[PDB]
Amino acid sequence: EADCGLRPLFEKKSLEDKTERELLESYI
Amino acid sequence: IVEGSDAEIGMSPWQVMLFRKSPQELLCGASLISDRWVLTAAHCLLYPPWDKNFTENDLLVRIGKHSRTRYERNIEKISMLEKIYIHPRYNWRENLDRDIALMKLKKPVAFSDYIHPVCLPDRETAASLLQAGYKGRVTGWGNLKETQPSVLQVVNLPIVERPVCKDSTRIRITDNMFCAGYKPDEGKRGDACEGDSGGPFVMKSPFNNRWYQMGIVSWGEGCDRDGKYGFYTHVFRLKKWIQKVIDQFG
Amino acid sequence: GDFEEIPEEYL
Ligand SMILES: N[C@H](Cc1ccccc1)C(=O)N1CCC[C@H]1C(=O)NCc1cccc(F)c1
Ligand code: NA
Ligand code: NA
Repeated sequence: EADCGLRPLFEKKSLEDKTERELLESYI
Repeated sequence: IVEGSDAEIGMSPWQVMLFRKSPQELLCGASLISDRWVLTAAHCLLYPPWDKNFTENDLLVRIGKHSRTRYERNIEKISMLEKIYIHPRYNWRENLDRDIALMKLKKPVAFSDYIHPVCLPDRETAASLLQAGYKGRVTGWGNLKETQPSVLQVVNLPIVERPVCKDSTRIRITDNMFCAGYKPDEGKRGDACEGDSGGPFVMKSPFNNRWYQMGIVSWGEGCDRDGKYGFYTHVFRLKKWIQKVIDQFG
Repeated sequence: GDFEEIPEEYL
């Protein structure tokens, strides 16, 4: 859907979860 | 999930629990991909070596959950299945090739803070993210070791090079699978386990900051063994089937 | 079997 993959309690509020940065850092 | 952590509230709002009606118990994980479609592993539904062959009326879908055992009043939603669709070339006889199935819900589920679909990848997102060393996340309520959590567990795992995948097992691996996990020298560990089956392997795209489901928890020899890896159904590789089914059965 | 009974209506 149009809104898929955007979590209401995180991306929609511009809040990050505690370990998502570990994924980003791996995307080299 | 072995060597994971408790999920945060709302961290995986696409997580689905496949639940047996009688006796009431967890069967498998799954994911929400729209207001009426749930994605899982075929082996969750059909596995004749273990005399497993579930029909729609044997099961329910529980969505929006955190606690494994608790009935999460005013938060989870429980849905009935309208129809199960298993990949017509699912290889239960040999290696779980094409280990994928769709479930259509009787009624649309209501999205909330805790209930929300995950995206399925396009070719370009898959080509960009499914690289050795890139990490995904897997979630579930299965066992914490190979011989139960209070709440949903989460673990981040790197995609492993196909030659390492191949050389770690005697099973024949196919292009419809990928493996993930840390190497013995890598120190860090974690894995999926029994009951995590059918749950999503997700990655957060750095291009549009959306979560994509790249894999389905499929098989592994043991759980969190050195030199072994978990194997995941390659969702993008089976997307054409997924779309036909959805395009066909609305 | 450590599962809390669910509302009968979904059964
Ligand atoms: N232990 C088998 C290995 C196998 C693989 C292919 C064909 C036959 C047997 C297995 O994982 N199976 C037997 C059929 C179901 C699946 C399973 O337990 N999958 C759950 C699981 C555990 C551990 C890791 C993982 F990624 C997934
Ligand atoms: Na091999
Ligand atoms: Na391992």
